[PDB]
Amino acid sequence: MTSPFKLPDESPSWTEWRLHNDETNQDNPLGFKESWGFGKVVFKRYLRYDRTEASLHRVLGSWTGDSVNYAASRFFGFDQIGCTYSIRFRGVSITVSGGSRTLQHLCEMAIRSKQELLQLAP
Amino acid sequence: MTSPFKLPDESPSWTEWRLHNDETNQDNPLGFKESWGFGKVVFKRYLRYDRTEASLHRVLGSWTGDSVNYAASRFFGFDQIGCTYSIRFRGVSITVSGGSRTLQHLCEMAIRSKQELLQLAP
RNA sequence: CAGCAGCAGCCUGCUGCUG
RNA sequence: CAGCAGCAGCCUGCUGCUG
Repeated sequence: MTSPFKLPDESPSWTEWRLHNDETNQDNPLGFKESWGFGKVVFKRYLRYDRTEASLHRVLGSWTGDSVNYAASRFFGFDQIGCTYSIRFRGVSITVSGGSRTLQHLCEMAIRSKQELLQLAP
Repeated sequence: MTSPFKLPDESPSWTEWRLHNDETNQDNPLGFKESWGFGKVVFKRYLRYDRTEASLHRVLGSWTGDSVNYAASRFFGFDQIGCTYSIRFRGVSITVSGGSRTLQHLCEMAIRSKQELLQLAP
């Protein structure tokens, strides 16, 4: 399957996660999780994120309106399907959802959501 | 029950809705729906919204971090409960969710979400 | 707009288990 | 971090019905 994502997954092993836990706290995780769902099919990423401007830039590059539309168009036809973006960081989940006919507006709200969550003050 | 909302519901009757439908389109609804959930209990509003600055100001006043905390604190105790804000406008739904311990950050993201959705270009 | 039903997903909270 | 299970809600899409 063609993913909407432009960067590889970065999930930590169980050992790396434990080590990070011993060293640090829910407000300073290794990163964030995000996902894109098109009908039944869901694509997921855990991406490292350290709250710098460099890191923000890098992770905002993990998908675009174009990469999402290319991935999503595989699943399209005459009938509308449900499409959903989710992101979770520091205890808060944001989900942006609606039909395929609205996908451009779902991307616009998804990217704005992602940016505001990742920049939310301590 | 004490609501998190500071303005009354504005749901249209079935007849008003039909009349509006005959006169206008999903991109020009009478307004938007939003809701706040605390554990099992959900509070809901349909609010008129006409995409002016005056109207934006008015509807952004429908809840505050304080009104949400007063309402939500009724349901609190030692264990965390789930808390959720949702808003739907013009085919797109945004939901912001997490545990009561995070409620201040849920409000901050909820209000930012609401503002961006209600201002999204045609 | 609202309520009801069938189907299909998704997210949140709680509890327990595994790695 | 990941997978599994019990419970409780929520949102999206499709289909049908009512007002």
